[PDB]
Amino acid sequence: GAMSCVYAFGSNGQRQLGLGHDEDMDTPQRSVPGDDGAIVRKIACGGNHSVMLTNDGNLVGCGDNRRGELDSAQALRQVHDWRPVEVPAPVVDVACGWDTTVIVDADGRVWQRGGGCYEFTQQHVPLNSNDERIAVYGCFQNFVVVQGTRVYGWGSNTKCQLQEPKSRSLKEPVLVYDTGSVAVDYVAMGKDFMVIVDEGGRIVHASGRLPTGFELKQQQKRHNLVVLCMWTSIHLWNARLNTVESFGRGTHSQLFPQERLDFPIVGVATGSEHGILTTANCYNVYCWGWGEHGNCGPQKGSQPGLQLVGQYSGKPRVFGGCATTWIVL
Repeated sequence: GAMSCVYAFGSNGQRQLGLGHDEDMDTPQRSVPGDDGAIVRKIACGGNHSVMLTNDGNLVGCGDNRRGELDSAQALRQVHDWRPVEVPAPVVDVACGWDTTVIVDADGRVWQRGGGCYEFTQQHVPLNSNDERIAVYGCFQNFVVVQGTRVYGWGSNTKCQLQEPKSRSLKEPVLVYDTGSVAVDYVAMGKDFMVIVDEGGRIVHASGRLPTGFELKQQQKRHNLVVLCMWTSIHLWNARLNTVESFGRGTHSQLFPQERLDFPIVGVATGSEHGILTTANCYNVYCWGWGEHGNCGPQKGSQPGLQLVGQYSGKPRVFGGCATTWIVL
């Protein structure tokens, strides 16, 4: 047994917190998927909907359904509580856009629903390894599928983030970057930018519309970095200096407090426009950035600094979303 203990707070206009009600929360609220809960592997957050992947490959979701984010029904404008999302095969990875949801099954296939599509339509990405590791990432209007060394993606190419030539929209996924005798760890994505990070902890490739201050040239010499991106900012977890280097036009305190920290950082996570910090003491969880919907805590004035939102006995897994915050024990 041993189910996951999920806490959720922040934007709740479409009941995307899975609490049943539509009230914006400033304090962590216990979110339980159906009866007797479930074991959570990862939480993918959309614009106004939430998706939760279990260890057995099943999906559960709640939130806006006016664009076909969750259920296959034009009449169903909103999913009230945690309801099972139909999948063609056991899901091993999940991601979400503004009004879309993509998955990766055990067979390796990529399926996408939302944005007008109420059925999981298969996305054809070019590959020939089939049995390495197919991970998927997404943000706003862009998705990225990563397998070993290859990195593919589709969606909006307005700020020239998907391909070298400028464009408008790409439906069929293309190769955005290729290594190189080194596997790609993850891909930190922004609203209109992208950062590719390898397993060595180095920055290998970036995309169009990079935030001010962030220069690709002087950052590719760095070793052992954890890259996290919001919509208009890039954040670097510096374990040696015990801080978070922030770059970008941060009007709503998106910039991590330059003031020296107190406790060692054991986790950093970002949402659409807010950051979530986890330090070790007991484990404390902090939040900074654009927290109007209470996604940063009781203080919804979006003031700079770090405010405590919870203290836990064990190390929590943290997921960020569009003005939402997820804490999993």
